[PDB]
Amino acid sequence: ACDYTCGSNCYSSSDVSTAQAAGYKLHEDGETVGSNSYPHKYNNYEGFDFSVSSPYYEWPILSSGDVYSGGSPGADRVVFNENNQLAGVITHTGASGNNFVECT
Ligand SMILES: Nc1nc2c(ncn2[C@@H]2O[C@H](CO)[C@@H](OP(=O)(O)O)[C@H]2O)c(=O)[nH]1
Ligand SMILES: [Ca+2]
Repeated sequence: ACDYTCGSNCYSSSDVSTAQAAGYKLHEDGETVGSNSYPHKYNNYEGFDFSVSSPYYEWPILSSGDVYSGGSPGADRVVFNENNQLAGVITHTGASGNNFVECT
């Protein structure tokens, strides 16, 4: 079973932790990867009711199992905060335009 289901993509908790660790490391060092500069601030315009405090940062999680290193980020993201606490896993899949919906 999937711990997180983003459209057709299936992720386990270990998939999420691995992605999160990479994005947080880059955040701590003040560095970014990709043309869209990840990780970067996630404003939560959608208004998700996260259990942890802001600010939030988004980082791509890939269905390939690889850690993001540039190029197309796909539709899925892991959102973490300043304390490296997982806020949630979100996706563009099943959402209008560039909006997000939570992965179930
Ligand atoms: N939909 C949405 N996009 C956000 C939010 N905060 C920041 N963004 C950025 O706006 C764009 C929406 O897809 C993305 O930028 P990017 O294209 O540079 O990756 C995304 O990172 C937010 O709360 N909601
Ligand atoms: Ca996996």
